[PDB]
Amino acid sequence: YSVAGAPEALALRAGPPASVRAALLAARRRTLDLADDFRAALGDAYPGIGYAPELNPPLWELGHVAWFQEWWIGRNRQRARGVACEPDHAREPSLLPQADAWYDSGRVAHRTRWALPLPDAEATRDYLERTLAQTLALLDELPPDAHDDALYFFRLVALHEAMHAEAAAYMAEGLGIALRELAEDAELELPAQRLRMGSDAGTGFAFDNELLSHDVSIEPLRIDAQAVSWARFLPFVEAGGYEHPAWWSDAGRDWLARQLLRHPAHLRWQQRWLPLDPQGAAVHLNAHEAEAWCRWAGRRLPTEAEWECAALTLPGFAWGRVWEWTSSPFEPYPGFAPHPYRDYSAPWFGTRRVLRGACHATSAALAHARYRNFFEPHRRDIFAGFRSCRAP
Ligand SMILES: [Fe+3]
Repeated sequence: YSVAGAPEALALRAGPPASVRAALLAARRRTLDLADDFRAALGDAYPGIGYAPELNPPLWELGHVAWFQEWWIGRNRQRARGVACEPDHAREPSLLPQADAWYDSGRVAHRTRWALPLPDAEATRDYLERTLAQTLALLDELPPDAHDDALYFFRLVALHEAMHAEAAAYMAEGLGIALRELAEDAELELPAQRLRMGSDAGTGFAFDNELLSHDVSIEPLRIDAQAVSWARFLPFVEAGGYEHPAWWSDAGRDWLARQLLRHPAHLRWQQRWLPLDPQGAAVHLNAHEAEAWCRWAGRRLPTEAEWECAALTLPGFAWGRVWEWTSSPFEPYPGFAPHPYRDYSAPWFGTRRVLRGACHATSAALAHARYRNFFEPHRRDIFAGFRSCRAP
């Protein structure tokens, strides 16, 4: 197997305190640059945006990033236990008396996030600064040979902040807000093989949904070297694909029948409102649109196992442009146990479909071939496309 991601991704999961320190600083630089893009569009108006289920207010997101970090580092009396931390132990107070009432994504009702008496953008930035200074001071106590358990929460809060940065990017694109921050097609042979799927014990940090690592059989197939381009996608649309319900699943038909425009999201072709680049990865497609293109092409989505296997074994397999829908429902691997952030994976099994890879807005520190992204199969706001495969 190849390495599962860029050096930053390996360093954050497996590196020493100095690596996790550099990752926390890089995550915060990215968070504040995105906060600045939002400030340019919304001028620190709270809430700053209308309500939708796929959104949160930008100043709520910033306070939530600080709250999460503080919850799992400075207030956490069992950091050294890593995944054996008792999630509901008695914690020190927050810097902010109402932090738990405002920012705990497990406690605060979604619509309520538009109607909280939050601190202003300046005070929210002050809370971020104070919490990070506390986190880094505690990290600087760890020795260079610190165990995975000792580093566990520092790695977890860096990855969480990466996730919220990407969310800022896809929410910005949804709100039409501008931020500062394909090659030739080919088909690859994936031979019959055994994949050790997921994250092995002592490879460093693993998300709970990556465990247990377990051997799976991979059937021989032929797989796209890169995500499906607009050039490869649009011939399905021009062949009447969004008016032939027979290409679609039952869930897809129900989705399709409920659509005003019988063509992709953000395509008027133009996009966003600039002209459409056929060489760009098809993006803002849901699972139903990806599967219907597959049936039309006589191809299919990979399973996440086929995807992971290809990503780790085939040097011509190029990813990281768009998240890629798999055929795999988000379900536990054998031996799954929720980690101390209990609600990260476990509540979302069944109702979510797995996407693999990463998109242009994913942090280099998060983007990883074992990482399981999970969204309801209708979602289009995410930077999602797909690749296709078929029998050998
Ligand atoms: Fe969060």
